[PDB]
Amino acid sequence: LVVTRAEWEKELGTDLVKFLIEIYDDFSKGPKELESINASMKSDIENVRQEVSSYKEKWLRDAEIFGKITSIFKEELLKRD
Amino acid sequence: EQYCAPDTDIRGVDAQIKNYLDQIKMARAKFGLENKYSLKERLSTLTKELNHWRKEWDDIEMLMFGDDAHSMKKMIQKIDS
Amino acid sequence: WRKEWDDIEMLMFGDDAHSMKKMIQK
Repeated sequence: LVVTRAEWEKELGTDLVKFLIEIYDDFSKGPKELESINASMKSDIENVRQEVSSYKEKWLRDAEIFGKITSIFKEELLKRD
Repeated sequence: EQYCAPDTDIRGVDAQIKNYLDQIKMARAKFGLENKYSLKERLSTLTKELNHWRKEWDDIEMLMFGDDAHSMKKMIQKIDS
Repeated sequence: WRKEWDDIEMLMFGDDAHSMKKMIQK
């Protein structure tokens, strides 16, 4: 639980500083091991972004389905009449 | 290897070791502190993506609901007889 | 016949859910 003294921001990165401003963090794993997973963890985050894009595509397909659902919706509005 | 060098003084080499050990702590700590936290933000994004996937599944269900409705129309033609 | 009427009512409920679904899509 040390103090970064802007140095923490200098190495960890300015943008992250938000949550860790608003230490006592794990260092049990080997830094070489941590560097390797962070390559892979960053890859996993990229995969998650790709998945979010896929979910948006799924939402667009759902919207096409909703436009066919639209004729049924017009019939329903007529029924509510 | 500097400890057993001929003209080397032990004090200086001990000082180098402290700086080295501290540098080890900092790099490993920065990578680990990012890894999990950035990955946790990615996981929250993934939960949003799963909610979007559930919405896509619901659109598929509405389409299959339409198929069920068509089957129901065929059945009505059938309590017509 | 009661089951057929109930199926018609379920279809009306699905149409109702249809409006909520359109709202969510918006």
